[PDB]
Amino acid sequence: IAEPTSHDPDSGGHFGGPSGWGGRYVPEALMAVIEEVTAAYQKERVSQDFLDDLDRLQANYAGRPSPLYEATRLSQHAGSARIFLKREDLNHTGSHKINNVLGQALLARRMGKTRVIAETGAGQHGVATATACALLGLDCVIYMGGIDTARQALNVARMRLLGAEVVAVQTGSKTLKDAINEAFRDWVANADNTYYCFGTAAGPHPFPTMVRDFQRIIGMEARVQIQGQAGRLPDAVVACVGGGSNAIGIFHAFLDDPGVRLVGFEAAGDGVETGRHAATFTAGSPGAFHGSFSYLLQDEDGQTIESHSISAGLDYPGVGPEHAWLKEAGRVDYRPITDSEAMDAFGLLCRMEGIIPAIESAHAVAGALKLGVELGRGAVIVVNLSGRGDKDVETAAKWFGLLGN
Amino acid sequence: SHDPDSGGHFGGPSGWGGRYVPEALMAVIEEVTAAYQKERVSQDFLDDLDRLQANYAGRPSPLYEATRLSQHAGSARIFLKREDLNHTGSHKINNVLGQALLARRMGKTRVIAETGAGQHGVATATACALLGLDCVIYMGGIDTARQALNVARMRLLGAEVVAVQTGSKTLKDAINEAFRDWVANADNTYYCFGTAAGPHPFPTMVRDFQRIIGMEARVQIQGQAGRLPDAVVACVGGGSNAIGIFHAFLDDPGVRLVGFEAAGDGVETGRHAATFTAGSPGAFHGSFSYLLQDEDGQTIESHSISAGLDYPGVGPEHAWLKEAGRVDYRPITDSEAMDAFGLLCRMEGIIPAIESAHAVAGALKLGVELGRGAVIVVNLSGRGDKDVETAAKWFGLL
Amino acid sequence: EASRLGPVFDSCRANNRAALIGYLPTGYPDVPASVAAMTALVESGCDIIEVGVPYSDPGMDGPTIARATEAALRGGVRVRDTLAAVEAISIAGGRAVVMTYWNPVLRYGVDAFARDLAAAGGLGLITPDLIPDEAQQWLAASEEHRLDRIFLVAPSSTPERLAATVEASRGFVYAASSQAAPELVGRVKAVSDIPVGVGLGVRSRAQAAQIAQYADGVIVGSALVTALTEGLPRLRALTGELAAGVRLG
Amino acid sequence: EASRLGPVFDSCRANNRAALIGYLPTGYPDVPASVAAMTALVESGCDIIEVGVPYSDPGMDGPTIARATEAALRGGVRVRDTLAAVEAISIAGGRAVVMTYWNPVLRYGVDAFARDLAAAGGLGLITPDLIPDEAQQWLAASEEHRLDRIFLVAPSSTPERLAATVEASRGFVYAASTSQAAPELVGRVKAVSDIPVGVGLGVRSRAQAAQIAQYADGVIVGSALVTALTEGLPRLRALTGELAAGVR
Ligand SMILES: [K+]
Ligand SMILES: [K+]
Repeated sequence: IAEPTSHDPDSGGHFGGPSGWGGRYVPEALMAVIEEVTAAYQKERVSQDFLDDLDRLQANYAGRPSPLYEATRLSQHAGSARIFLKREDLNHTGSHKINNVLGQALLARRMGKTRVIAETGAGQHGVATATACALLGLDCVIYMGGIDTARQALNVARMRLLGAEVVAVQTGSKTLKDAINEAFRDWVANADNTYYCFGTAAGPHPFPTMVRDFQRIIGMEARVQIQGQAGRLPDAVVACVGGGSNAIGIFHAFLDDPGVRLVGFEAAGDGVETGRHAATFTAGSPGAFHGSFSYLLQDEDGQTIESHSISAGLDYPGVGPEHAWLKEAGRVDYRPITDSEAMDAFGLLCRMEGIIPAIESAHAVAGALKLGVELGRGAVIVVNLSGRGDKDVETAAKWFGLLGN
Repeated sequence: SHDPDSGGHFGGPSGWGGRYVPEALMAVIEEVTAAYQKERVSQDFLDDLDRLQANYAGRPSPLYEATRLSQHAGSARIFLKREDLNHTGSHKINNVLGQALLARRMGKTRVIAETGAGQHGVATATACALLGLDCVIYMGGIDTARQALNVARMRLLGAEVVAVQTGSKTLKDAINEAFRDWVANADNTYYCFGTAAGPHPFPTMVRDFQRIIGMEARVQIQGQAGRLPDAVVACVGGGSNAIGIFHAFLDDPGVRLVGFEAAGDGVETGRHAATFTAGSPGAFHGSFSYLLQDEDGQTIESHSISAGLDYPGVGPEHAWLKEAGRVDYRPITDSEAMDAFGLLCRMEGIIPAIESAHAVAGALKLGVELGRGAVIVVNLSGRGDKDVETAAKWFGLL
Repeated sequence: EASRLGPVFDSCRANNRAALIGYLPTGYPDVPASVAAMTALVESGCDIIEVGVPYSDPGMDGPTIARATEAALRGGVRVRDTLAAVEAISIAGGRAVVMTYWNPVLRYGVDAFARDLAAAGGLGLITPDLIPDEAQQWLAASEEHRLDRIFLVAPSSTPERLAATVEASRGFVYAASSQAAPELVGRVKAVSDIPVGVGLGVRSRAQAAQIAQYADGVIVGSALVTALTEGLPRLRALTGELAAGVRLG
Repeated sequence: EASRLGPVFDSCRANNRAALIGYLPTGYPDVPASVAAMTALVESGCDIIEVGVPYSDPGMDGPTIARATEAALRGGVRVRDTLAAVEAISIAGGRAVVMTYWNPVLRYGVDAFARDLAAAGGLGLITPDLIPDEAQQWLAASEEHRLDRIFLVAPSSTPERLAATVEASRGFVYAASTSQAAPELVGRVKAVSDIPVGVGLGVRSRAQAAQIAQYADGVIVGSALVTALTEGLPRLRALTGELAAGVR
């Protein structure tokens, strides 16, 4: 069923007032295609037939519901709190990103679009988009920086096995920003037949709201499950925060539960005092970036500061505007977790529970262990385990000296 | 009814299975057998296992109608049983959760296991970390040298990994070492065997832990399609995934059952792993079953682009089911497997294990045979993340 | 009350010509050399100068301008160097507006930057990633400090949005892009008498003249950057040719 | 009634010594050299020779014997070469049993292998991976062709299984070990049967053989003979002479 709209933004995309967070900080050149997608999605998000299509794919293709696992062997490291892992690591493709691309790829076909484009950093969103496009028979083009294509030979081959074209952007700094630039320019030129699959809960309206809608399911499932297994609502629900899609998906269902604390864990890299981090809420300030007014890491002139993290998925200088709203409103707390804290949690989770998490998700695990110590014995903490760690085995093996030289 | 006798034999006087093992192994084998007989009917044990299957491993796996393959399977309806979505990415988690729980019930503090390219090693190490058991994986030195990341996965999970440099330094020699380790360390060690072969009780126990696949699939296909399938198919290495999906359908007489095995460059070339199509009856690793063996009974080298279908033996319950006429076993080449791999990627966005791609290729052929509207359930035993480099080379994408 | 740039276009239309509108980014190839280039534009016949604020994540900038803005940033260019460039252009007898993405303005303070631009002699702001829907602070600052506000319209712009964008503009409206450009200008003229500048990857006298038949202003940027990279004399020659092109008779 | 190797253990216990039982694998370092070495064991004072059938997958064997069986298989040894070896030993006046894993026997045919082992003069079969539980066909062939059947026991064997294994054996019981585990294992066989017992325990020297002849009816030696043959056939003879003198 179509879910309620109490936490939704206004028709301009603003959260918390007609000139607050979110909005559309974009060129007029993009507005025809942004208005077309917005109207398409206003129609489809209340259509029972669309929700049935999406539910059918979630169930049979992607394997939802994902389970909730009480990780009893972590307890001793979390102040004897109880850590429940929402297992998005078991989704098809190994993360929550499948929820998003299924929704958008279905919406692309409803709009009569034959072609989908997207961009990617390390490759994860690229692979997910390509996966959904293969399923629905859409032409798929992924833009990726030349420094990333050369360093991700196997993810490029995944995308190509899936039938997508990978365009290596060799201009400028040859990175994610140059790929984003090309995807937006492609979208404008080919708006007639082309849909842009935005990767996280950010960008211009309607993307923060749409992406969150397609991730709501995590939190909805988790609220039923935790009451099933613990016998009550949790004392806390937590998640890692890049752009913010996995976090907002798990948080949403708990928003009107005033006893449930909500905590997002962001990448502190080498440490927030070092200037090599991606701690947007902790060290950043309000500004317009990538189409929304939210928080970002910026210098005194408003240029974007380069961010650093051991994980690719959290290495983003911004954050989704719904999170900015939830911070200003006092509803969610955002806290920093270092590379080291994250890798310790990664390793702890492999040894203790036999689960290799994504390094991104390991930030949430590490923060959950700390939150456990604060709240003490018997506290119930739901952690979004946003992805599996197969892609990260080489990085983690080097960290722990398992490869040598 | 489908179980063997107390000695482990299927089909009475044919004598499929049994225990072709040294006397030195028999104390520990009888100890596992008695412990299994006791726990298989204990509600506490089946409950613990069910709880882990659901909350930890992600069961039930879904059944997915791959409608974009239909035009490539003569318009039959191919339904994929998605064991690729399980924790660790294959059916093997099913076996290791059961055996690991058994080990802990037995009071064993140490588990050993063999592995080929690493799949059963990673699964075994996963289960042991979960349950707090010490884990040592045995892996042939030719394999450890070209699987550094899987070795690292096992180490990350808290397992030790021993490169076996004896014999031909691969899967069968790792198994040979694991059996020696078990004899020496029997007081405290449990051997988690990785397929539905070996001496009794492993073929029966492994199958019983893989039965859940077929039990789910039978229910799911009735729910979605309205009827039992026309055929259920699966790839066959040692035979654990196929026996798991086949078992619930054994007494449905209109359901065809087909196992697909690895033909490499082709059976006629000698470069294959096609145990039923080209092997013959023999005793191997404790089981009387089919075997790839020379005319003196020496084990021969098997070849396949798939590492998981290398095992030169096959489970004795499958040999029984072949003799009885209940299941057919058919060869699939490297070429057919890889064409089906690529096709599943482009059509459904599912990157299959190359093992599982043998079954998909077999399903496409069977679809053309049975015709429009036929319903074929295919066990998609694993995901193909591990095979991306192999597949990319095959298709000239590197 | 008239716009700040209105007299330049009245003066242009009375001499049967379009205004030449030249863009260069502050700090390319360094801060002083960019100021010398902007001053040279004034001397070579540019009616309005678009002083570009280099930004780290431009969406609209084509590859020539994007390479130059990246270099200017590698050189350590500051937003206050743009205010200094505006002072120099006003001192040279020029007319200057600033072209900028919105975040640097938000960071500076919108009211603060409007005041400091006006004090530097600037006549307006071009806002390629600010649409009227998000422009409430800017309209108040624009009115308070008497600055023209040039929003962009595009070939894809709906009638509803083209009307709102033209209504929210003062000075000129930037029609950014074969027959798409004169048709877009025609759609602006149907609802408003406001001057229209056209950007069309202009690199020659002939292209300037084609655009001057239907538009009040010819906007040039990429080609000026490409010329400056060669050297200051190439920039003077190009600007002279472009100035002859905007003149019909 | 009486076993084939019975008269050999009778003759030894009457002469106040244990039988010396020497293993070599057929085909190491080649087929003719291995027969020359097995013949040299008869000449040097081995009472019973164990002719090993090389197998691609030997579970029970230590590293010396395994490398030798691997080398033998690389050189093309065939199961028939073992039967030819048994023939040559018998003609030279020696006493031969075959030691083999079961699959080569299955491939040959159990009945046919026993028929052809008996026709070569072979006296019995040691079966490291056949237990009495799977030995129905073998029991029948054993009785038909008058061959002894040497099953193995181990320290770990239960009282039930040890009794069944001894009851199913003829000639001798191989007490395979792998310090006081060997003598205890032998003691347990003795308490329920008068069948001779052979003990293998990585014997290298005169002193070590004598140590085992104190409690065991037969001293089994494999690894050391293979190490010795690798150095040379002269070294094998001298070592076998040391071991023959130790069992007295
Ligand atoms: K961030
Ligand atoms: K599931």
